[PDB]
Amino acid sequence: IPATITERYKVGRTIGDGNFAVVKECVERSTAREYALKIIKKSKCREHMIQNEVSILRRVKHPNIVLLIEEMDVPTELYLVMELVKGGDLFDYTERDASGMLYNLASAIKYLHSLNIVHRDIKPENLLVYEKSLKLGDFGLATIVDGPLYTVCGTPTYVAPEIIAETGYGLKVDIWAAGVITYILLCGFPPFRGSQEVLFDQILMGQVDFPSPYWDNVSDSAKELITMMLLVDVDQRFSAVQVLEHPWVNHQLSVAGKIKKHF
Ligand SMILES: CCN1C(=O)c2ccccc2N(C)c2nc(Nc3ccc(N4CCN(C)CC4)cc3OC)ncc21
Repeated sequence: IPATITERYKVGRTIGDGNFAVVKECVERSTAREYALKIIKKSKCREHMIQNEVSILRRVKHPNIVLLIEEMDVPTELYLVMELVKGGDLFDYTERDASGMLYNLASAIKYLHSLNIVHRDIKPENLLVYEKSLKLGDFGLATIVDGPLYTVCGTPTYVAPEIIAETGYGLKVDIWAAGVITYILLCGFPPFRGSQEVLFDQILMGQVDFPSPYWDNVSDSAKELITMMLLVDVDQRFSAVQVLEHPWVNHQLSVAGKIKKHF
């Protein structure tokens, strides 16, 4: 850790240990304010999968997206001081609670889409909870849409069918991932479960089903919203605006004791 960081910040324990970065909690010495420190290891050769994610982060300012406070660039790694969300991810209850979560998620997705940004890795692990409100994070896979995209990326559970097809995709792959998440929030398991290729062939059909007994006491409005969010026809599929105008975003759920089993 370089002296430039420690002069102003006090790095602490590790709260995020992915394969692509390290996150730690830290305190600004001047103001005794908590923040998060993202440490991104650079390639041993002296670069654009890091710079791009930073270029994205300098443009995003929304109450439902983890905020970039400041950045320090160093030869071996790049240090990002970001806002700290102390609640944990989506894993860490009612249709009323879940509907507010999609509202936060769709407000972020709507904001990003106005800047032609596609997140391409929206999943529960990348959604953080303030004590509830959600905040979207990890813009490593985000990119600006200037044309159809053909790169297959993201965790296969939340990947849209047109990504699997490799025919071209765009801004509406984030609505699909949000639909899968909302589906999970209501019953605790994913719409397409598979049995590696079986999952891909299942998603490509796009048969969203609400089985019994889990989906019996969930409103038809949520079913209608989820079905419109998970439409294989991209043109028909809902936009972030269409999701936010839906009445379900504007009854206890037996969901936890099954999220721990499936994930
Ligand atoms: C650099 C900014 N940032 C992201 O960009 C970010 C984006 C996506 C995912 C994780 C991120 N990291 C790690 C972030 N994680 C958090 N918060 C957070 C999270 C988890 C925990 N625990 C750790 C201990 N185990 C046992 C329970 C959970 C504790 C946390 O805060 C105290 N606030 C901001 C993040």
